Amino acid sequence: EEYVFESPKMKEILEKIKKISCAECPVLITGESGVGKEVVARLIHKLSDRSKEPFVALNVASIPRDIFEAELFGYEKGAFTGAVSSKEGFFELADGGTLFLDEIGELSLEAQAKLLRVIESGKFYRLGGRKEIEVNVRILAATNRNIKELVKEGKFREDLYYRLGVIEIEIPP
Amino acid sequence: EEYVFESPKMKEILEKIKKISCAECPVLITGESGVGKEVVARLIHKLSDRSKEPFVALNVASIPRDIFEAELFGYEKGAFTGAVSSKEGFFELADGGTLFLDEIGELSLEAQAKLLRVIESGKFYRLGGRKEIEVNVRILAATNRNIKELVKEGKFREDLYYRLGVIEIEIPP
Amino acid sequence: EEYVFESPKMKEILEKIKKISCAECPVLITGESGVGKEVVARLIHKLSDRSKEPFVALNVASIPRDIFEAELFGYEKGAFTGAVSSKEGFFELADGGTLFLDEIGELSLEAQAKLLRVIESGKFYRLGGRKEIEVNVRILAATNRNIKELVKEGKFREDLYYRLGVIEIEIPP
Amino acid sequence: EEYVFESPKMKEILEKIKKISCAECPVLITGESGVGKEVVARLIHKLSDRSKEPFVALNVASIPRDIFEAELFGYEKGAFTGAVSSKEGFFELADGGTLFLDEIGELSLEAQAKLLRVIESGKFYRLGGRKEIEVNVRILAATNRNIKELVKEGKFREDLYYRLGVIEIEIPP
Amino acid sequence: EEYVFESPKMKEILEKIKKISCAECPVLITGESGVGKEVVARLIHKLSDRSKEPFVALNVASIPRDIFEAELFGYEKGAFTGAVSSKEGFFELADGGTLFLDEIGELSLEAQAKLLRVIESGKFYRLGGRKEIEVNVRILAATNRNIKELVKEGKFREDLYYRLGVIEIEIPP
Amino acid sequence: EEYVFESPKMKEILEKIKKISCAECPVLITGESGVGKEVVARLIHKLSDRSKEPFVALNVASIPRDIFEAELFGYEKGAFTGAVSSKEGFFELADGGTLFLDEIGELSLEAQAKLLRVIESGKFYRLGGRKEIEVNVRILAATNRNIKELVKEGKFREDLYYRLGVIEIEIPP
Amino acid sequence: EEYVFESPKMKEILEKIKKISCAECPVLITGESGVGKEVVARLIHKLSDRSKEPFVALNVASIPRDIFEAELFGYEKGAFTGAVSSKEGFFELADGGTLFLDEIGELSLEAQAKLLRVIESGKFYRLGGRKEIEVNVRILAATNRNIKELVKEGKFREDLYYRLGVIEIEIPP
Amino acid sequence: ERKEDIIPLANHFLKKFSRKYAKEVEGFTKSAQELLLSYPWYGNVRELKNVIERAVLFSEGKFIDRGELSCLV
Amino acid sequence: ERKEDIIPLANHFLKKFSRKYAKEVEGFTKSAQELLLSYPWYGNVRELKNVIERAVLFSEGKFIDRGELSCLV
Amino acid sequence: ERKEDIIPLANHFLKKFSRKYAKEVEGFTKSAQELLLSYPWYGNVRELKNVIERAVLFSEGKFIDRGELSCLV
Amino acid sequence: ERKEDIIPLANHFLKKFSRKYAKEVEGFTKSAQELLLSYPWYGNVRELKNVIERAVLFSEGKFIDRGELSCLV
Amino acid sequence: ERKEDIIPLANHFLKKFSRKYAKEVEGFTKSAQELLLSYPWYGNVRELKNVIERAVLFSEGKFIDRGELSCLV
Amino acid sequence: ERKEDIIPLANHFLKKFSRKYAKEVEGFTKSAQELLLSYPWYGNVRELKNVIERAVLFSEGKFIDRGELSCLV
Amino acid sequence: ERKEDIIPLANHFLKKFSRKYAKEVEGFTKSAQELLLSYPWYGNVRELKNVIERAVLFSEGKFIDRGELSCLV
Ligand SMILES: Nc1ncnc2c1ncn2[C@@H]1O[C@H](COP(=O)(O)OP(=O)(O)O)[C@@H](O)[C@H]1O
Ligand SMILES: Nc1ncnc2c1ncn2[C@@H]1O[C@H](COP(=O)(O)OP(=O)(O)O)[C@@H](O)[C@H]1O
Ligand SMILES: Nc1ncnc2c1ncn2[C@@H]1O[C@H](COP(=O)(O)OP(=O)(O)O)[C@@H](O)[C@H]1O
Ligand SMILES: Nc1ncnc2c1ncn2[C@@H]1O[C@H](COP(=O)(O)OP(=O)(O)O)[C@@H](O)[C@H]1O
Ligand SMILES: Nc1ncnc2c1ncn2[C@@H]1O[C@H](COP(=O)(O)OP(=O)(O)O)[C@@H](O)[C@H]1O
Ligand SMILES: Nc1ncnc2c1ncn2[C@@H]1O[C@H](COP(=O)(O)OP(=O)(O)O)[C@@H](O)[C@H]1O
Ligand SMILES: Nc1ncnc2c1ncn2[C@@H]1O[C@H](COP(=O)(O)OP(=O)(O)O)[C@@H](O)[C@H]1O
Ligand SMILES: Nc1ncnc2c1ncn2[C@@H]1O[C@H](COP(=O)(O)OP(=O)(O)O)[C@@H](O)[C@H]1O
Ligand SMILES: Nc1ncnc2c1ncn2[C@@H]1O[C@H](COP(=O)(O)OP(=O)(O)O)[C@@H](O)[C@H]1O
Ligand SMILES: Nc1ncnc2c1ncn2[C@@H]1O[C@H](COP(=O)(O)OP(=O)(O)O)[C@@H](O)[C@H]1O
Ligand SMILES: Nc1ncnc2c1ncn2[C@@H]1O[C@H](COP(=O)(O)OP(=O)(O)O)[C@@H](O)[C@H]1O
Ligand SMILES: Nc1ncnc2c1ncn2[C@@H]1O[C@H](COP(=O)(O)OP(=O)(O)O)[C@@H](O)[C@H]1O
Repeated sequence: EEYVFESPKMKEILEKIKKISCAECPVLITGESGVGKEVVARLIHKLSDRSKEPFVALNVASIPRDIFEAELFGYEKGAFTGAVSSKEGFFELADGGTLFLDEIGELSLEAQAKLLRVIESGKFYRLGGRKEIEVNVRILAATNRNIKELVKEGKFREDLYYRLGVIEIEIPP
Repeated sequence: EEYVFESPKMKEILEKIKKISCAECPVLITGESGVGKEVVARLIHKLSDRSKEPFVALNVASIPRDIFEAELFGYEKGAFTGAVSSKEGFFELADGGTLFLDEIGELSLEAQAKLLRVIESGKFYRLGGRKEIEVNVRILAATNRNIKELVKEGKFREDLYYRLGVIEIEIPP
Repeated sequence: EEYVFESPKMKEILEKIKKISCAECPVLITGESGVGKEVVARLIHKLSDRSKEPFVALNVASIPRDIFEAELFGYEKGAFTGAVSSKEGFFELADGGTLFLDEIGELSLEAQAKLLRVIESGKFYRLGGRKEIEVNVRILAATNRNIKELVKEGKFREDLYYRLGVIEIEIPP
Repeated sequence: EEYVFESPKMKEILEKIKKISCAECPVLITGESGVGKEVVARLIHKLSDRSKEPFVALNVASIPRDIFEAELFGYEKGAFTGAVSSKEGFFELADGGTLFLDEIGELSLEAQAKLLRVIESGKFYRLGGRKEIEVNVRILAATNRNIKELVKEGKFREDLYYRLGVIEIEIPP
Repeated sequence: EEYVFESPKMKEILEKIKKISCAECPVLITGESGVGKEVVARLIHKLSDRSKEPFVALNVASIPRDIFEAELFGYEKGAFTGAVSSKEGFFELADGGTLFLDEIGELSLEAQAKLLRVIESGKFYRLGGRKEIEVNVRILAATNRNIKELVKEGKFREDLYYRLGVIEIEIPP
Repeated sequence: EEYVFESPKMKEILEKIKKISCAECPVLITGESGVGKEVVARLIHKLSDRSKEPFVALNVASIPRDIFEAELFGYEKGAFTGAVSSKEGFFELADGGTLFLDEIGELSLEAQAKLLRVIESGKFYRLGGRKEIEVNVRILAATNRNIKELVKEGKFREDLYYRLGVIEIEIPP
Repeated sequence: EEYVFESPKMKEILEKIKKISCAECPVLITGESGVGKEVVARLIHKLSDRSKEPFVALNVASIPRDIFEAELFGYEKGAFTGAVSSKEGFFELADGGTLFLDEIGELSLEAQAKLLRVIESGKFYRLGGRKEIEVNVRILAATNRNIKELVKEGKFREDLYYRLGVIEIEIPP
Repeated sequence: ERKEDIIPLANHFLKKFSRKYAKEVEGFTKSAQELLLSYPWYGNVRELKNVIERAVLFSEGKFIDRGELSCLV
Repeated sequence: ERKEDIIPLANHFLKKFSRKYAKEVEGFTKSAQELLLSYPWYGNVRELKNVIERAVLFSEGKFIDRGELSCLV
Repeated sequence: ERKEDIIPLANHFLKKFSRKYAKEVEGFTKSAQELLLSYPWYGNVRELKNVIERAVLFSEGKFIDRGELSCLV
Repeated sequence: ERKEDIIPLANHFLKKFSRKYAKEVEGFTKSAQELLLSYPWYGNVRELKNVIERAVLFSEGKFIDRGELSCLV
Repeated sequence: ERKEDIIPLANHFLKKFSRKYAKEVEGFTKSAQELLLSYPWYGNVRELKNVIERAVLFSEGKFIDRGELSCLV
Repeated sequence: ERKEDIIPLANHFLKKFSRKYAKEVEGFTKSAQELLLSYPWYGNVRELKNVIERAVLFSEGKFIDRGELSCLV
Repeated sequence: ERKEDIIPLANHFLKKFSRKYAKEVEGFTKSAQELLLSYPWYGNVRELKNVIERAVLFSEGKFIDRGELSCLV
């Protein structure tokens, strides 16, 4: 059988997804919990040119704020007591495919920045030093909070907003 | 001498155990405190094909909710201040044998999920990163609360229910 | 000079102590406050084969019920915010000698169990994980409450009773 | 100018102080409120060999009975929710000098004991564990109640009495 | 326009205020309710060298006697069930400026003392322990009761009187 | 159908309400019991710009004078034996909407003040400490007593009168 | 279009920048957060003789105090467990160009010194040993704290102050 | 005791509010100005501030006279 | 809402497991087939997958009817 | 504050993307051009860059008007 | 409910311990054997294990009767 | 009971403060010196310390007499 | 109940302390020795240990009698 | 404590830098020379070295007076 989309506003949103097909600009999805955000990311990617490519979805809340900037990107050896190898990255694992960051508002100012730098340059370095890796990952942010607000609270970098705010989809409860 | 089963409903439940013998699908046991749940798990396993194999019973209540997701599975070094070695696991200790999780309802949403993933894939990773270990453990959940209810309370993942709900035994007080 | 025993029932109890000499099975002492319980433990040990060995007496009431299961046994690092070293144990300090647990009834169900396990196996682990230490300590419980009663109240594990109830001395007021 | 002592019984008590000079045995001072107890402690210490050394006077009533056994001695980290560092001690601050415990009768049985242990051994441990500090503090207890009485009321440890009762001065109203 | 002072005794008191300008010694203001005490404090401070500095006026009656010694000064963590952070202080908030304690007679003997210690040393500690903060606050006490009297009633520390009694202004009804 | 207003003086008062529409200055309503005060508040708010916003009506008599200053505003933890969480507030619940204080005369001098401070500053603190919350609530006081009188009785703060006396409506019996 | 400077004090500061053009003496910029410090550094360098040369801006807060003295300068092999190559340096990367150290006050005493040595000699060594590299980097420190103060707190080396205090620009909020 | 203030102040206020609530109210009429000067103003400047915010809102045309004022003063 | 699926699916499953646990179970009886079609199947295909692995194991003869099923459905 | 830039810039962008995603989009309609000029453009040039890449992709025919734009602006 | 076990078991135990603590204890007397059979043995085999280690230690001669036993049972 | 101390002490103090608050106050007049000697000084040295810091501040000319003192003593 | 111990013990102590505090105290006088024997010594050996350290310090000459002792005993 | 050094030193420096940055700066004016002598020079010779490199760069004409200096000193 199939999936489920039939209400006007969604009859719509599906198409918006379909059009966005041939694209790679990041996408910002927003709706209350349960509305289908992460279901749209997944669909956007099933429809993007890189459907067959991996889908690296990671809940930004499912990781202590102090280790996100260690697992998203990666880690350069001996910089934090105990390192079995410079740590790879979800960015690197998502290289060539999609990287669906769920619950964006929960990004530390430090990573909010560090992401921005990788959304524009596409290059990143694991900790102190310089970039030595090439990643081609389409950003897909989804959050249930109101981004704009957070911007006047200073909890959310504005320039990072507009950067992910290329394509913006809003799922109605 | 022997053990004790003689009432019809139990004269029964014993057999259900006996039949289930040749199986490995998880089993969900439910009855009021003291009814003999943990006595059935133990018997199911004495009867399964892996009787001679270990029995790793662990009370999910006998461990602070914040350290269960550190001892059930295992732990990847330096992710929490102080790590003498990436921590092994009851899952790993129960590898090849049974893993009787008592009082399931007391599983954090985070682990309820993390278990599901290991009931289907059978692979797991200690903290952030990826799976690098192979575990063959038969899940045996027992709880005294009513699972279904908990599902409408959102305290218990449904899909994890049906997954453990392959074989379901209910011990009458 | 000397100590004091002259009444028949005590003229007795002294001997019972003397006989028990060559033993190591735990001992359960019971009498109203002040009757001489802790004076008998001390004498039992002065008479046991391990008199020259240490005497680790610890009032189970002289420690908040939530930290007893942290000091009796020991503690595995980083399991409770702040750990300068995996914590040693009165069990470990009493290794090779006597461990006089005063006021037993005041043992949490969790430790009542944890003790039992160490009275039979003699091995113990500090928190979650496994045993890695060897302790040879003779248990000497003394309580002023009536154990049996507590058993029907469910406040006292029965199997732990009979285990300490190997040798039982009752000091009359 | 000077201080004030001229009545026979005090013309006396001053000397008793002077003689006691070359000593360190604890001293027990007793007189109605206002009689000059704390004035004598202070003088005893101005006269002891350690006059130039500190004077750590602490009213045992000026601290809730549940935090005295936390401030007199000291505190071993994480044993009570919230610990910025294992807590030092008035005993440790009074190390090398005098420790004038005012209003002794107001000592909890638990500390009355804990003091005794430090009056004899001179070693103490902050909470559960063992002694790791060396303190040389001369005890100076002053109370306005009648100690002896309190002993038949069981509110005051006798052996702790005789221990502080080495030198005993009684200030007449 | 302006404020109001025209009667001889007040035509006066204003000047006394003006002279006191270049000072910082505490000041004791006394007059029946409504006479203008708190209006003078405020004026004294508008005239002191620290006019631009804060004015921390606090009614000593507007706080339950058991929490004054917790809010005036401050509070060292975990000393009273529930502490979100060691509590700051009106003394600390008034640091660098004036601290107008209204209705002094309503000070507990415990704080009457604790204030004295801070009027002389200028250093204070939040609860048990030691001073770790530097406060430069000019004391301004105002009360409608007759201090002296209270001194023979023992409800008011004398030495604390003379300490605040450096400069004394009395507002006639 | 509709509501009821047809007498001249009320044919009027309705309009006064209508005009006041575009406002937020507090309003003081006064009339004998039953005259329709609380019916006007409700109408004023149905007409204000914030009609869709909440209406937090609270009878100042329907709460013991000693707990009003605990429920109107809120409560900072551990300041009164037993606190499950720093207590929210009707002010906070009424944030963004109307706060209809019925029977104003029944306000303690302490709260009469505490309200004034929030009518001007709009900021408030739960107990001792400082303001950390932002509330935008339109005050709507209604009382059946004659305010002015109460002012010469000293039972009612005058400055709080004029503050609520911005807009004043008087319902004739 | 252009950038933004129009207020007198800034109409000024721009020029000061312009004059400083032909220079290389370090520069100390100070203003509250957001005032435009890092915007001036950038402009100073766009105007210095080495505009076309690199701009190595590094937030001294964006790196754990224990790894700054490892990344600013560089690192000599095998001196800290795990070294893939003696580590280069931001000093070396900034060689020939500007090195804008943001938030100077956040420099460890150890590096505060180590910088001074490189501001005068211009030579540096990676860890223990001697200098073997030639760096020509213009220092540009910016901090939002008051340097002088920090000097009486001992948190900031004075001689390092005057060294960077060659040219000093202060951005008004 | 500053009747020379009532009419100027009042006029200040009438301006503040007329602008605060977007009301085409230009000012008080003679008849009104009189009243304002006769009222005792116990609240003084404060009471006049209120009396006029209130009169600005109650205002219907471009001016204020005995009408809205009497409602209060 | 695909009662036309229950009986075919079920039959798929009964085959999988009958072969997985080496059980001489050929299929469901009418009486049983009815039940399977009436059950609401909240879990849907999943729940039926389980309900039948379970029924295959519990199976004693060659067929399955109200017997083993009622135990669950 | 450069409304004389919105329409030229926009037109730049619409060209970039129309070529980047191979879309037969020639340009904005009057109705659309108006909107673009009225929007406040807080993001400014940046926001317009996005608003139009987005509008180029969402584009269906040869032109863009109130339609796709309103979706955003 | 296995009085046919008490006397054999007991005898097992009395042997274990008599050898464990080097005690010249050969066995129970009639008088004793009776008691052991009458006791309800709530602890069952366990309690008898203890009751006798204890009786072996308390033993003075070569046998055990009402004497040492009554102390417990 | 040391009236031979009041005048010297006082004079100490008057010096301390006269220098502490930069006041051209040289000393007490006879009339004043008398008073100081008659006062009972319950506070003793302390009270005199205060009485004079206070008198130094209240001082207007170069000397202090019954004037400022009576205010207190 | 060991009056035959008081005088020897006491004498032990008087020696310990006389040497511990460098006091020229040789021993107790008859008058004193009596008292020591009559006292009930509730504290027993302990109390005598203290009573005499205390008496050694309080000692002025070479001996101890009713004098220093009565102070306590 | 060497005011006899400030003006000579300063003059040294003003020369160094005037030549180092190719600035037509000849020297300080009276008004300026005064200031330099009044400043406390905590940094001493060092601080003056900086204060003047800085003043040489900030210099616009041929001389330096209260102008550039006040900026610092
Ligand atoms: N439009 C839809 N059609 C069918 N199923 C949906 C739809 N939207 C959501 N779901 C279902 O609801 C669940 C909630 O999904 P999800 O989108 O991940 O939540 P959230 O929006 O908070 O990220 C999913 O398991 C999915 O199967
Ligand atoms: N059917 C039974 N026959 C004999 N003993 C039983 C039976 N059921 C329970 N028990 C006993 O009762 C106790 C309670 O066991 P348990 O099953 O672990 O509790 P729960 O069901 O709450 O997990 C066990 O120690 C066991 O020996
Ligand atoms: N049989 C005895 N002979 C001499 N002293 C005894 C005797 N029994 C008790 N005591 C004394 O009584 C006190 C109470 O001792 P203890 O046995 O520790 O109390 P409890 O029985 O409650 O543990 C001890 O200090 C001890 O010296
Ligand atoms: N013998 C004395 N000579 C001079 N002053 C004394 C004398 N005794 C007491 N005081 C004074 O009396 C006050 C009461 O002192 P204190 O001894 O501390 O009380 P308490 O005896 O209850 O501890 C002190 O401030 C002290 O100055
Ligand atoms: N001398 C004065 N001139 C003008 N107003 C005064 C004067 N004295 C008091 N007031 C007024 O009287 C009120 C009572 O003030 P306050 O001094 O605070 O009372 P109290 O003296 O009891 O502390 C104040 O609000 C103030 O405006
Ligand atoms: N003008 C009115 N038109 C219709 N109903 C009214 C009117 N005034 C009052 N009521 C009714 O009378 C009751 C009394 O209302 P209320 O205004 O709350 O009393 P009070 O004025 O004492 O606060 C209400 O339940 C309301 O329905
Ligand atoms: N004078 C200015 N003219 C135009 N933009 C400025 C000016 N000052 C600051 N900004 C802007 O403000 C932001 C804050 O910049 P920054 O100087 O880096 O902060 P800080 O002074 O704390 O280092 C920059 O992104 C910059 O574009
Ligand atoms: N002279 C004035 N001119 C214009 N407005 C005034 C004047 N005086 C007071 N106000 C207004 O009246 C109100 C009364 O203010 P306030 O100064 O606090 O009075 P008070 O004399 O009681 O301190 C203020 O909110 C202010 O805006
Ligand atoms: N149409 C079907 N035919 C046969 N088996 C199916 C069918 N649909 C699902 N299943 C079985 O049921 C289970 C449900 O699988 P799944 O596709 O993950 O469900 P969902 O719709 O929730 O994604 C699978 O393990 C699969 O083997
Ligand atoms: N039938 C028996 N014969 C000899 N000794 C036994 C027998 N049954 C139990 N014991 C002894 O009694 C104790 C009771 O053991 P256990 O088997 O654990 O009891 P339970 O039935 O509760 O599991 C054991 O330590 C064992 O040595
Ligand atoms: N003899 C003195 N000569 C000069 N100043 C003194 C003299 N005695 C006291 N003072 C001053 O008076 C105050 C009283 O001090 P203090 O010695 O503490 O008194 P007390 O006798 O109560 O201990 C001190 O601050 C000190 O500066
Ligand atoms: N028989 C003795 N001879 C000499 N000194 C003794 C004797 N008995 C006790 N003492 C002294 O008296 C004190 C009492 O000691 P202790 O043996 O602990 O008494 P207790 O009988 O209560 O255990 C000891 O410090 C010791 O030095």
